[PDB]
Amino acid sequence: ATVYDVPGDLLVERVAKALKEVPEIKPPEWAPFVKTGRHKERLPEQEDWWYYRVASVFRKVYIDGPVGIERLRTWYGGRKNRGHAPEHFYKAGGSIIRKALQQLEAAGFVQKVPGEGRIVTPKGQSFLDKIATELKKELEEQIPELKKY
Amino acid sequence: DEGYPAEVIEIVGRTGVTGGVTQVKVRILEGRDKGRVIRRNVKGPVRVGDIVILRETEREAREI
Amino acid sequence: RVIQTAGKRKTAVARATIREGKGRVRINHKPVEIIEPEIARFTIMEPLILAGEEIVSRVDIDVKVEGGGFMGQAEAARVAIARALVEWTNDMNLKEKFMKYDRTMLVGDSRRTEPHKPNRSTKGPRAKRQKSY
Amino acid sequence: NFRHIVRVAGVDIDGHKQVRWALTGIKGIGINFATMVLRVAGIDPFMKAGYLTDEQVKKIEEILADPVAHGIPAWAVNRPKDYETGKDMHLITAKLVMAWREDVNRLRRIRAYRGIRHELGLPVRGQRTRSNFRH
Amino acid sequence: AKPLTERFFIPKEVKVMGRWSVEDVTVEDPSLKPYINLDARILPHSHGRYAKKPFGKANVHIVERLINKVMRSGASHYKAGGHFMRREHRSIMSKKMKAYEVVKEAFMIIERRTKQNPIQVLVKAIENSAPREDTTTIAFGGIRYHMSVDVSPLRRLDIALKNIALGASIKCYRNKTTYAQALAEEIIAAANKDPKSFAYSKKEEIERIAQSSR
Amino acid sequence: QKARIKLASTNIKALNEVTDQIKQIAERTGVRMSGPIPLPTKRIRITTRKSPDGEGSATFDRFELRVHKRLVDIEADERAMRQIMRIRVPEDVTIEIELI
RNA sequence: CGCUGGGGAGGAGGCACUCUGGGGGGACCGCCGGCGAUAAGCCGGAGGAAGGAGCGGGCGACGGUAGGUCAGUAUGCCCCGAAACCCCCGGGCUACACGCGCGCUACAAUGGGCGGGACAAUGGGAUCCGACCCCGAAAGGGGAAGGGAAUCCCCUAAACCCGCCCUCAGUUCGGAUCGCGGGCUGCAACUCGCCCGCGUGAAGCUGGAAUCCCUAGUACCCGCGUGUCAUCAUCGCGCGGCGAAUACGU
Repeated sequence: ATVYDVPGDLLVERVAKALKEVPEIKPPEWAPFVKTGRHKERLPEQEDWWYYRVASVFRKVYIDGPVGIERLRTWYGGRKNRGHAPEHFYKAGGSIIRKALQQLEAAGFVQKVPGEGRIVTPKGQSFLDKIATELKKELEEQIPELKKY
Repeated sequence: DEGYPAEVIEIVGRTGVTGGVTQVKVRILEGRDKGRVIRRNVKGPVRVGDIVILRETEREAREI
Repeated sequence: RVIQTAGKRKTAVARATIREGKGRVRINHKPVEIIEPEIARFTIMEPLILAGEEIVSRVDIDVKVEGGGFMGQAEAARVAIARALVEWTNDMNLKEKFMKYDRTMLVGDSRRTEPHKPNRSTKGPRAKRQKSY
Repeated sequence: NFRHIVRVAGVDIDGHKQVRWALTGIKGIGINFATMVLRVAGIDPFMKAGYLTDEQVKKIEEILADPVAHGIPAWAVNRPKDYETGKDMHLITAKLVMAWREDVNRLRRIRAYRGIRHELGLPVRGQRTRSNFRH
Repeated sequence: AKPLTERFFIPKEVKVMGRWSVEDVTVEDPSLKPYINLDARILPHSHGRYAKKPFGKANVHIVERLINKVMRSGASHYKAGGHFMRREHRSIMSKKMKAYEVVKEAFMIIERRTKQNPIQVLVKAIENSAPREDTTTIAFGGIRYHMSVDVSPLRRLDIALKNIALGASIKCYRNKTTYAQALAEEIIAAANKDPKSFAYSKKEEIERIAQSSR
Repeated sequence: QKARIKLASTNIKALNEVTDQIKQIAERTGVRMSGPIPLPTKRIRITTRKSPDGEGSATFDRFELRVHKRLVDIEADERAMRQIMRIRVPEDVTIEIELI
């Protein structure tokens, strides 16, 4: 019924499938020629990765809002194979996250607090709870102990 | 080959050059010699009441 | 009524609340039935399976955990839940069952780390550099 | 319908493989640049090569010829700001080796530290040679 | 991909991992009966306890023992199968998650193939891999002999489990075969007395040497 | 109006002295107080090497300076402020006062 | 928000739970059967958050080692005193046929990659930490709240779980070495600095004789502050997360 009652990966898939019917969310010019982080070597192996990215950003804003573009940069980082040198954690880049948040605002799913992160609007809060109610109505057929929630 | 049970009764002491062996007294409870307590070396942690499997029933061991 | 309770484990504290209800158990906003992984899920569910059906079917439980890894959190939560169940039911039968099964359910663990010493400080107090001769 | 050895410019590749890895066999073309080429060409990089029509082969080679005109970004290219033309450009196979050689030779001609090191066969990027670099 | 009905499992009774019974099992070896723990439980995880107490190895479940013997990194400073198996970063050391999953898939394959209970199968395997005899070096008058000495029921188990896990680690080194499948093969062979079992091989080798030195 | 006093020192006895003094001066008069409130202790650690040369195994020397802190709010009544500023504080204690 | 019962954010207002830091209790072979000697103590067993100097540390004697330090300060004799004193401006300690010590990275599946889900602690911060917003593909650039340390920042750590591709191959292992390009710190980056993007793709397929570290929240494995610091950590001192195997001896 609510976001906190279903698994995140499933929810993100079921939300990214719908993010495409929304037209204000489109990949930019440089999406195919770009790597998702200094901490990476090869490019994403999917053609529709932008929408998964923006769904994840939506849901992280929901959960941990108000949140700005450094905590998400940290959550989208990892350890870099540096060769003969040993491994260290490194942060991602700050154009993908920013363009995603701008497009979400254009669609009206998030708003910026003046000086404190960024948050969800009521319709942005409706979208996810709808999708989660659907996914839960589905899972309750396989996990018959999910009804009480 | 199927051995013969033997119940431990008394720990005598530790033997061996390194100290990983233990001389012990055992009584038989299944075979041609049920009774006939004997002395036998034993490798590993052991405690009284335990029960061991013996392949040879006549190979009584040395004292210490 | 309401009963509050606590539970500890290495660099981890859990606070639990219990009352009358339907049978729901949330650990930090997400239900137990979908906790991951399974090795951390069985740890939390053990007392709810031991207690039984007619006892848990009529209680709603809530837990908030903070600090120290998924295993620490799960154990702290199991401890809190068991203490709260006993405080709420008042059954020495349940107490003895839990203590037979595992006594740390109600008598928590008391082990923290040991500080390190100056030969290989990162590795630990008793790991040391390799000598040469 | 299926082939076992396709022939992109000069070089031959393994049709039993995916295209992004089969194109990795042309010196000057990695996995990332291969992915970019295939995306600007309109081809799934997960299809087993061999199902590659001369249509697609010709398109890929014309791409490789002039990448910055088809929109390959100038930064994602082998040789930006060439010495005597500007003209951020790309080089594969037979052209590449000659560029390396000509660069090192012009370093040698002006009697520079890097060219002298290239001659003697020693390191060039500031490493320490007392305990390692043993033949 | 696992189905959801297995990715999200919820036990309804007190059975090992919530799936397999432990009361129908049996043991006919009296020397080991009191050292094989078959208590009805769900999660076989003891967080290090029962280790500093000398005989704490008798209150732990054989399944947890096998799991902690599975948490291996090949063999160092000695050799098994004719090679050093040194990994150093790719090993499941301090990963009971992965060890649990391995033993789970193993018992799955065993139940699928044998049509019996994997714990009963494991008990018979441990029996048929339990050595009753070994060697040692005793001294009198200042010379070194080589004698045959009986082994205790607490060390028999240790060697059996160690050898099973070694055979598993061996059948999987740089081959298409997996750790779980190799462990299942090892257990089946040890139970059915097939020389393909590192464990049965080692047992017969030990007893042979000892009978010789007798 | 309220006044907030912060106290820091390497000695617990001076802190207890000042606390007792202001607590009693505020009690004998009619003023609702606050505290004493303990804040966490600040530890300055320094690990150095003993030998002045290189030779010899490495034996390290760990020095520590602990600093204890206290906080109070006193409500800054008519005479309370002027009778509290008239305190005889040792010179091993750092006392500051802020009006809110 | 569904099936109407459940679920979150402010704010008042409270300290109950958590936590912080002051004082105090509690465990002593004390009770219970042996052995020894009727003593000293050891061993069962009981009871007990914890048992047998509870656990981890600090302080380390009379003296020796002609052990190391005059290149940390202090200090006697000789020596330079217009130099061997005191400043600047450029080079070197980074030079390389080789022999050794300590480590890092690997030689695969007990895994590589891409995409998504998670959970810490210790410590530090003035021309210092910098949230939040905006440019740039990335490295990085321009504004700037708050903070003089339970108030703000550095800080959503990694190993781990899920789904797809690779399926025992010098490879989607490995990642040195070289080329073209873009930037920071600094009075000055060739000699001789760190970082980024695209290409190139070297030995290595588990290791002889020998040898080292470790007894419980310990070792193995995973990453994190800090010390040095105008920049630069494969190092030192510490921090936590996951977590065993064997012996209770000679």
